[PDB]
Amino acid sequence: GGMVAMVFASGSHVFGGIGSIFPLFMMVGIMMMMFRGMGGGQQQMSRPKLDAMRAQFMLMLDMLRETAQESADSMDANYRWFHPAPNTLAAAVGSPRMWERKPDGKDLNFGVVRVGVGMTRPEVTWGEPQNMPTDIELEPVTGKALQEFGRYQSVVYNLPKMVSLLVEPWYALVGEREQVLGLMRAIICQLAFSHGPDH
Amino acid sequence: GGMVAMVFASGSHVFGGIGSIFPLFMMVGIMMMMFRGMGGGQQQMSRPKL
Amino acid sequence: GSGYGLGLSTRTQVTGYQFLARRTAMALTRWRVRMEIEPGRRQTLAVVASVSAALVICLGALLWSFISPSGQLN
Amino acid sequence: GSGYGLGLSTRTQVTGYQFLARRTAMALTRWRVRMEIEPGRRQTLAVVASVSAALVICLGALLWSFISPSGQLN
Amino acid sequence: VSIAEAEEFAQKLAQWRL
Amino acid sequence: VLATGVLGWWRWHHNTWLTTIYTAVIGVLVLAVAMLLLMRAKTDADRRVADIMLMSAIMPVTVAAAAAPPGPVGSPQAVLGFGVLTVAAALALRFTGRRLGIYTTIVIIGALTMLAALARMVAATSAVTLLSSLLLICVVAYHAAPALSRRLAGIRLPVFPSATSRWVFEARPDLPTTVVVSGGSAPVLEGPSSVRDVLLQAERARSFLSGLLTGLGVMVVVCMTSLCDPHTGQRWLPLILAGFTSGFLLLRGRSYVDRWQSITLAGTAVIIAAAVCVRYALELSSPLAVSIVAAILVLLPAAGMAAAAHVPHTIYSPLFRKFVEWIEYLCLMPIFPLALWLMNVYAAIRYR
Amino acid sequence: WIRFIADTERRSQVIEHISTAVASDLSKRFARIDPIVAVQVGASMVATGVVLATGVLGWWRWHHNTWLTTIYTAVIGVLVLAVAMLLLMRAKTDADRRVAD
Amino acid sequence: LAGIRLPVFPSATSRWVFEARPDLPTTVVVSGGSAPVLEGPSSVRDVLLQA
Repeated sequence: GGMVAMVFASGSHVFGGIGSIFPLFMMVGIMMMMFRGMGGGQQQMSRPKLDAMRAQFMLMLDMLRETAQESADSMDANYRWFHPAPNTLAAAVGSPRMWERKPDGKDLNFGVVRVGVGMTRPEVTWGEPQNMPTDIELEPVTGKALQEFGRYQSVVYNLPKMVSLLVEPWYALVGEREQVLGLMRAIICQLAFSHGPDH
Repeated sequence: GGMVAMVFASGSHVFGGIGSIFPLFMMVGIMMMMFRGMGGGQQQMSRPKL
Repeated sequence: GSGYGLGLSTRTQVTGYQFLARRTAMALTRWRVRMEIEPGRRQTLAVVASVSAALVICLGALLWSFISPSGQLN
Repeated sequence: GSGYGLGLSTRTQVTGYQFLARRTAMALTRWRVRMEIEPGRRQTLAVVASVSAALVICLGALLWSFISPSGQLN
Repeated sequence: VSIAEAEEFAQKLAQWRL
Repeated sequence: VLATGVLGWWRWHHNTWLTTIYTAVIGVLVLAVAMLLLMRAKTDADRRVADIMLMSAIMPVTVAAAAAPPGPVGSPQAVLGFGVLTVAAALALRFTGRRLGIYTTIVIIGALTMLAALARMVAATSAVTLLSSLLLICVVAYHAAPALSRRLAGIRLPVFPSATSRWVFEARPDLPTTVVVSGGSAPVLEGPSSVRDVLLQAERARSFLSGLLTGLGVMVVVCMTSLCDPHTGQRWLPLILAGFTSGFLLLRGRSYVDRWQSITLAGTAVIIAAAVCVRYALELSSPLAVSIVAAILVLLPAAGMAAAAHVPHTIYSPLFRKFVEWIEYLCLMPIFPLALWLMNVYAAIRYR
Repeated sequence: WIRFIADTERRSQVIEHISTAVASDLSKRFARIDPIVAVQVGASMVATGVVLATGVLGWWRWHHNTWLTTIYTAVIGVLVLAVAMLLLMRAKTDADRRVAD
Repeated sequence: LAGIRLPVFPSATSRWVFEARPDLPTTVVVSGGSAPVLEGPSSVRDVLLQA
């Protein structure tokens, strides 16, 4: 400001009008340089490294996702192999899979009947993260990532659901006749295909 | 440099002695910020070392 | 629900959004997310450099306009 | 697989390749690789310095052309 | 399942014995 | 469409109101049929028919409005025409949710041409200036293409301070959704509503990008081929600009993995060269000019096939790979500085 | 016709983080560019080029029906034909034959 | 010109395998010295000619 005023007091009047664009741009550039914030040798935290740490964390998380999915496929095949859909049973009558169920203690599937499909908890067992930072210390990106991961990857969808005859004196079916009789017919043929008249 | 040069073409020649001390001292202030800008070091990694 | 509307925000949140924005932008054109190298940044920076250089030459023209004008006839 | 095509590359890889090349150039002429000293680079830099010194003199002459103009048929 | 499907399944099963 | 053609040809040679008045009814009739088909349509085959008719109605409505102004045809007619065309396409897209590609292409060429003609209407300016501005807008637009395509497809990126609370790992998972099929009336569940919708958004995103690139490709070829001229002084200045522009687009192609998206970028890069060659031979016709042009016009594409066949089976050391990459950045940098020179900006200020 | 139709029932699959999810699904529904297609693109462009060359050379003769037009066009024909012969003799699959044709 | 080729970098898309099944040795023949012999992998055997 001292230079411009001195030039103006000296009578040059050169910076009048558009010439003022030079002092104007200069003043702005000086302001940006002194407004950059803290950058040191110890205060190393900056976008170029935080992004890398963010990038490294996302990549590691996906390999854990792959491990879960690989385990989940194993459960789908196994449960279907033991409790198929009612419509597939008609062709299977000649197969050795019929009247396969046994009561001799080791067969845990005795007295269990397929009633439909739904949600179930996988065979995986998740360990809580050690040294968890407090809510104010949590980085926002990795927080929701780990948060959403636990909610969806903790259950497996579209699996065959079952009911056990060994657990209750009765099971009251409440709804319209068509639903009630429909399922019972499904229950009757499932029982009949998997268990013999001797049991 | 442009801001100073533009005044000479006008002929006011206000610089020299009294006037020049401002741009002269002002120039040092800009260099002094970039030095603070390059802060830190001593990690010691380099092409010839690798 | 949560997250909706014009609430407050912080500087760490501004970069967080840009990180997700680049990663998703990459997935649409390259169909993979490894991001060993992050080319979007460089290609963008190249444009910014281009724009800056044009303005620098332009001001150079303004500088000469005062140094040696056309009004000095006769 | 096998690294076919023109994929992007990291700066760490660039020096790696250039290092294996220098080591290989030495084997063909000196038939050994201990390389207590690496004359290959030392000898190369001297040429770069000579060309650089030549370009500086041309700038001097080009600069002289602006200080005291004159002409020759060209 | 409908009654027809059940009878169809039931008829197929009635063909077998121990 | 042919009907609108002869009616257009008449209006270009005769100043009578006939074409604008007579065309309006033609559009309304087709539009009505299209309206009836859309209400009555149910199958995918019907949709194909419905889409065709609806698209066919937009053409007459556009020229009808464009022919409305009196006197010699010019800037005013274009502004009205391209404007409603843009409006018609956008509206059809919003409610139809089909044929995203072709309509998006129309929207872009409509929007950009509308702004161009308006400038000529409101101010004399110059053609070279209107064209150069479009070139720069397109250059920045190519970088934004992947972002616009994210928002238009409705992709959202949630970020919040974890509801100002700690993580609830044991929360009850989301309830799965139920679906049916026309023939397969028996319902089955497929999964969470939040996740399944993302699948639809993705193909829409792919669809917008494909169109967005196509619209931009068209504009640059029209613009680049008009800026160059065989008589104007400093002939090589606007010509080299076409080179860097082509190089940039050609190398940029390796950034896209889709079959048609990558090809369209390359095709765009090649057609820009071919179109410039033809113009340089018709005007300033001479034996040497036609001899050289004919060679370039056959050798250039010939070199490409050679490169296309040999690069995929060879190995290259990192130092060369790093070199081809930097060619792109070096090509981008000169575009703006060169465009302003062609626009005479530096001389205008220097002669303030 | 009597036929056996297999069971399609299987577990559902979900990916929550949107970027990974977009990449996974988008990678199955479409085809990436490959060298086989690349060669066909090259062949198509060179064909388009020469037909453009003949077009302009054929226009010049209306104003100067000199020997240049015929002399110039003849050599192009020979070169292209010679290449196709080697391709026809070297071809192994219909893709190659399309290139040659 | 001699065909020396520097080893290719794995470009960080795979993990290191310490013991994959080793490369199969190659056999050679001569008319007079009719008995066939083996001497090593193709990848190594060529270096003796390239040098």
